[PDB]
Amino acid sequence: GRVIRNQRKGAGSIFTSHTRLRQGAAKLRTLDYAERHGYIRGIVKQIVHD
Amino acid sequence: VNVPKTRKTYCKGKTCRKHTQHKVTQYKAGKASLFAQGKRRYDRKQSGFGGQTKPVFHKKAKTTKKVVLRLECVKCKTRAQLTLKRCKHFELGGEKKQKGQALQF
Amino acid sequence: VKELLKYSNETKKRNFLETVELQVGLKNYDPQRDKRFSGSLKLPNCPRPNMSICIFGDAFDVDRAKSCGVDAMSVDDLKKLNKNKKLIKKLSKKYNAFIASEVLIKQVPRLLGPQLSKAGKFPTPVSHNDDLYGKVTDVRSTIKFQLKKVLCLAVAVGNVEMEEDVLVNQILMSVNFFVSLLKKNWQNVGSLVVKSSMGPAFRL
Amino acid sequence: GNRKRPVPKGATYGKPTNQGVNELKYQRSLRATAEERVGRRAANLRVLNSYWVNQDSTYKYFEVILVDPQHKAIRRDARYNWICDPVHKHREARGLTATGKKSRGINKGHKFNNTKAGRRKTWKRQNTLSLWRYRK
Amino acid sequence: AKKVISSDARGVIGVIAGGGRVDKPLLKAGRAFHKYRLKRNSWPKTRGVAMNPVDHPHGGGNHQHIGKASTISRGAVSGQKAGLIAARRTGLLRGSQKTQ
RNA sequence: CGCGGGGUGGAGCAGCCUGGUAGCUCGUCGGGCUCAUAACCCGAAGGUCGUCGGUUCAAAUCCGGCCCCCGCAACCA
RNA sequence: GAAGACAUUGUCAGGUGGGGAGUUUGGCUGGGGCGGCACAUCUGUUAAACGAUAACGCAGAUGUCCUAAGGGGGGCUCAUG
RNA sequence: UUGACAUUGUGAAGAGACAUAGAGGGUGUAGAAUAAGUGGGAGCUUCGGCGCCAGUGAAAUACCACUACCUUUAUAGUUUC
Repeated sequence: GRVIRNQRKGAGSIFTSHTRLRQGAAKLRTLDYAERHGYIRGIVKQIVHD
Repeated sequence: VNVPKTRKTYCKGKTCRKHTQHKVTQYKAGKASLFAQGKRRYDRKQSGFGGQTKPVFHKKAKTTKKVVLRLECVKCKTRAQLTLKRCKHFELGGEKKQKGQALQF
Repeated sequence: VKELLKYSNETKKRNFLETVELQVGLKNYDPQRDKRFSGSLKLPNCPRPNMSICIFGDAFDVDRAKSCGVDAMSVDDLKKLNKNKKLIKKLSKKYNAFIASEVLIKQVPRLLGPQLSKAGKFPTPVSHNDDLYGKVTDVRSTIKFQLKKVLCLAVAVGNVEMEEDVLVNQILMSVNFFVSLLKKNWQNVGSLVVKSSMGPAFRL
Repeated sequence: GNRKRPVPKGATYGKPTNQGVNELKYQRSLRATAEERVGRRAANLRVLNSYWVNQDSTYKYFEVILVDPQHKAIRRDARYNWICDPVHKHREARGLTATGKKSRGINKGHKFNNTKAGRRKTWKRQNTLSLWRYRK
Repeated sequence: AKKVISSDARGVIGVIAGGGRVDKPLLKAGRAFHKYRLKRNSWPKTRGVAMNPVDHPHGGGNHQHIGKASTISRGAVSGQKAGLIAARRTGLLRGSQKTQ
């Protein structure tokens, strides 16, 4: 026989992420001393569109 | 097919070798198990990749088998091998052929 | 082995406080089946008695009617078939012959319930009466498989010895390993307990 | 473990007897295979042998030992002067070691008639037609 | 679904902005073009029935027939898994689905 | 064939473990009830409980053989 | 920190397993296929009065039954009118 | 994918389970009587509880071992979860 659509995507060549216009990972921060004892203030400056 | 459960005939049993009495029965298949040379011989070539090494048989065209009689002599312990000819229904007890019966009920 | 201390050897002829004869019972243990072809029959050969005073319903004529008075109990004949049809059941183990196999069709109306008829279960109808009478008054009980698998009889009374009660359960034990097929189990001689009526039971 | 055959998706192409993937024993032990891998890192030294020390369930541990065929202390001495010879160039890569002559079957016996002087050498030898100028 | 975790994991108060996005028809595939032109390559999309036998276990034939059930077994080959694997029921739903 | 289940009025099923009495419906005849028909309830005709042997104070039932049908399974002339 | 000295990995056995591997998928024959069995066999005929002798020729038929429908002895005569 | 063996060591608690020790309770007619129930028995006991040779049923009963089929019925010696 041949190969199907999902068996082909296992390599991930064109089936991958088109990431470029992304300003990074929208993660958080590492939970430390301040984040589990009181707090800390973060100031938002710009809110663009991903 | 009806036959006797006993029959007199020639039995070359050394001390005998004349007409005696044998209590007739039937030959059973037995048991194959292991120890057979072909058993180890077969599962030698059979062990591993390749699947089936020797042929089978799916060409069964026969419907009947030859019934063998296993009658042992009540004098010298020796059993006898007597076969007949392919049948369907079989027996050896009673219900022999009676003189004159009808088709009642 | 069995000839040592107990089972049905010597330690029972002392714990008896009764005036009557207290007979023992042979109760063995071995796993069998529920078929009639996988069951063992035959009667045991005992050289010693059981010390019993039971009454038999004997009846012989000809050359077996004079010896049927020294080995037997009561003098009965063949013409006696009109009397055995009313109410008498004082018969535990009887004895007939081949001289009375033709009028044995008149002993089933009042004597087929408790089995006082010569059929094919207990060896009773035979023309021999001088050798088998050391097994009637010298008691020779039967070995027949009941609902399951067991044979209950009597060895003897606890008023004999250990020289006589040692050659009774050693020769009867030869039919308890011989007539045994393979439709049964292991240990044809295991947990063997025996009691009389008064004195307790001792295992083996 | 074993030596799974490098087949794409499990594609071998042949007789069923010639289609093994998991049940590939590989005629060499891990003791012999370990010596040859270190014979590639320290390929400048003449490897000797090794021995099984520890184990767990996934890894087999072996202790390796070699010598310096350039160091004067080893180049001399009539005890191990044979190691400094060209014929002793990476004895393990072939199987001239103790464990290599066990996996190859280099032994004396009626149990080693197919490997007396060489596995395939004996094969070639027996199958060759020795024809004299005067055919006997 | 509901899953019990540890009272240590963080989380930002409130809901995210952008409710009602995919809640509007894209109308033309010219914009569906630009959609995956940013995400990843998986579009366009071809039908298994319209394909050949070699291409897909649902392809091959003359009509729009399947041949076998689109229901796959949870323990099947990675070459036979292309449909409704391990479905607890199919067809048109006669309920507000959800959970228990 | 290695194993297991079922077979009961013309139809289709109980009862089996823990043996003594054949329960039910549809098909049929007849009755009761209403002013009468329909529906309903009930009596009876209707089952060698497929075949052989046996145990038992007594076997459709419990054990062993055989027939008819189905399922799992084994499959080296 | 989370699980946990379980899962995990190695090694065997039951299974699932056209995803994929390898291979096969009668003959005779008024083309082939479909239908059949003139393939293992027997009766009469074909068959030309030794023997020999084909057709998808004809009329037919078997793959079993029977401790007796068998073997021996003794007696007897049947269908039909 | 499921079981198994090694990796895989330590402690606790419970549930099943084979061996023991032990106990209990189970058809209609019927005989002043609850009965799967085999054998012996005419006394065990200070009372008499029953007996009993006998007897209705289809089988019997105080003095008690056993065949004992069984009971979501006990030890805490094995084994498993």
